[PDB]
This record gives sequence, structure tokens and C-alpha cells, in this order.
Amino acid sequence: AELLSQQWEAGMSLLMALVVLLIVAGNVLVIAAIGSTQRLQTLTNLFITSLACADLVVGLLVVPFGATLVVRGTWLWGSFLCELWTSLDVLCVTASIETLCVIAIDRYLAITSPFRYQSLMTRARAKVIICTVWAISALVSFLPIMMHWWRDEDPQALKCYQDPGCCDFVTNRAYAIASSIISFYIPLLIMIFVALRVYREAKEQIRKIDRASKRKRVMLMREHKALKTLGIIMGVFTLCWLPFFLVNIVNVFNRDLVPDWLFVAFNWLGYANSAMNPIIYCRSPDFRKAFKRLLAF
Ligand SMILES: CCCCCCCCCC(=O)N(CCO)C[C@@H](O)[C@@H](O)[C@@H](O)[C@@H](O)CO
Ligand SMILES: CCCCCCCCCC(=O)N(CCO)C[C@@H](O)[C@@H](O)[C@@H](O)[C@@H](O)CO
Ligand SMILES: CC(C)NC[C@H](O)COc1cccc2[nH]c3ccccc3c12
Ligand code: NA
Repeated sequence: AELLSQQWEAGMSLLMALVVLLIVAGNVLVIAAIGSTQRLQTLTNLFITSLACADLVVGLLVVPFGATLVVRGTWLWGSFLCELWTSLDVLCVTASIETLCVIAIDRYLAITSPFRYQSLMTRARAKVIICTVWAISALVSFLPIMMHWWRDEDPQALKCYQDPGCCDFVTNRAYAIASSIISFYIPLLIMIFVALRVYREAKEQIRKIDRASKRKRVMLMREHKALKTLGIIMGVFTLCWLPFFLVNIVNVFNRDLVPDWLFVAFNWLGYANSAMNPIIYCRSPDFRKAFKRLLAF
């Protein structure tokens, strides 16, 4: 037995150590591929950078510690770092879904009103939107956790708060529902609604083609190119997290209905999404050229 443990430990410390690499590496790749490639410095890729820092923090901070928790069974870093870890964990997920939301709206405006967009949206502004998207996210994730709004009266929760070795995120039903709606479900329904519109209008444009000029076109042509890449990016994020949050809502009405491992599974599917973006950006010939550039092929 005491050996069958040892296998699973170092065996799992291998996957954990691996995903960290695939996450950090992949995203640092994406941040450099924009930070040093003239044609990959669109406005949209400023958000993609933002999006890639959320994922980057996930790989340096969220997972490492979350690793040492699945593997070693307990929490080893004290009751404070438990809160901070949980906050950073919640922050990144909200900040992601929020940037993915902006990115959706952003395209919609640039596709339907390619104009008011071009004059209104400046790089200096886009940063203010990124800052605003983090500022909100921070506020919704960190503060309520800091103020213990999440805690339960239940003896389960109560005992887990007492123990500096428990770092289960046992949350009262209210925080569950409220925080999952604010941080996830609304942003997601907005993003899906906007994304279906951006898809429909994108179709009507190609349906009504070479009816526009070469000037009215070589500026639409450019913004359409990369839509599908983004539509994937969104569609994956949705599938990677919807289960975790579907299960979270289910767990409110009916604790002891969906197995605790399936819960932790899904949360890990969620962290997995942080390493899927760069792989998906390899659709783009420019990113691919930039990744080879950086790896020194
Ligand atoms: C952006 C975050 C969204 C806000 C979520 C926090 C609100 C939680 C409500 C509150 O103020 N509580 C006490 C504050 O400590 C929690 C209690 O409501 C809770 O203990 C129970 O009454 C029910 O939740 C039953 O599960
Ligand atoms: C972001 C919200 C979701 C945006 C969805 C974008 C769909 C636009 C239509 C589309 O992607 N194609 C037309 C057939 O449906 C295929 C090709 O256009 C594509 O492979 C590339 O060539 C790029 O032009 C991407 O538009
Ligand atoms: C068990 C903890 C450490 N894992 C948290 C997940 O990574 C992400 O969970 C969330 C992300 C964003 C908003 C959230 N609201 C929640 C309410 C209850 C449970 C998780 C979340 C949650
Ligand atoms: Na604790």
C-alpha cells in the first residue's frame, strides 16, 4: 500500500508538473509572439495578451499550489495562502470570461460599425478596458472572499475553516449562486449572444459579397480573418468550464448527488483550458511563424 501511494504521487506529480509547463510555456510564447511581431499587434491581440496573463497566473500560482493539494492530499501553506490562492483562482476565471466577453463585443462593433470603431478604439483606450476588466474581476473575486461572505454555518464548512490543512472551498449556497452568476453565467450568456450575432452578421457579409468595393472589403476581409480562431477560443472555454459551474449549481440543490472526484475532475478540466489557447492560436500562420521565430528553428 505505502508503495502504491508512492506510484500515484510521483505519477500525478508528473501530469501536474507537465501541465504547468504546457501552460506557462504556451502562454509566454503567446505574450512574446505579440510583444515582438509587428503584424500581430492588432487591437484584439491586446486583449488576447490580457487573456494570456490570466492563464499565465493560473500556471504559475493556481496550479502549482492546486497540484500540491491533489497530490499531497492536504494543504501545506497555511490558512492565509489558502484564501489568497482561492482568490487568485476565482479572479483568473472571471477575468478570462470577462476579456472573452469584451473580445466578443469588440468584434461585433468592428464588424457592424467598422468606422466609429476605427476612430473610437485606440490602443491607449483598450488598456483602460483591460484594466477595467481586471478591476471589476478583482473586486468581485477578492473582496467577498476576503470578507468571508462565502463561509457556511454547516459543521462540514465550520471544521474545514478551523483546520489550516483544509483548503476546500466550501461555500454557503448564496455565495455559490450569486458568485457563479456574476463571475460566470452572465458574462457567458452575454458572450454567447454577442458571438451568435457576430456569426450571423459575418455570414450576411460573405453572402452579400463582391457587392462592396476593394476599400470597403480589404478592411472587412482583415477583421473577419481570425474570427473563427476567436470563436474556437470561446467555444473551448465554454466547454472547459460549463460542466464545473453546471455541477456547482447542481451541488446547491442536492449535495451528495454528483461525486466529489467528478467535481475535482471538472475543476481540473477548467485549469486545463489555460493551456489550450496557444495550441488553438497555431491555426494562425502568423502566430505559427512567430512561435518558430522564438523557439529558434
Ligand atoms: C460577489 C459575491 C456575491 C455576494 C455573495 C455573498 C452573500 C452571502 C450572504 C451573506 O451575507 N452571508 C453572511 C455573511 O457572512 C451568507 C449567508 O447568507 C449564509 O450563511 C446563509 O444564510 C445562506 O447562504 C444559506 O446557505
Ligand atoms: C467571435 C464570435 C464568433 C465568430 C464566428 C466566425 C464565423 C465566420 C464565418 C467563417 O469563419 N467562415 C465562413 C464559413 O462559415 C470560415 C472562414 O471564413 C474561416 O475559415 C477563415 O477564412 C476566417 O475568415 C474566419 O472568418
Ligand atoms: C475549489 C477552488 C479553489 N477552485 C475554484 C475554481 O478554480 C474556480 O471556481 C470559481 C471561479 C470563479 C467564480 C466562482 N464562484 C464560485 C462559487 C463556488 C465555487 C467556485 C466558484 C468559482
Ligand atoms: Na484553512
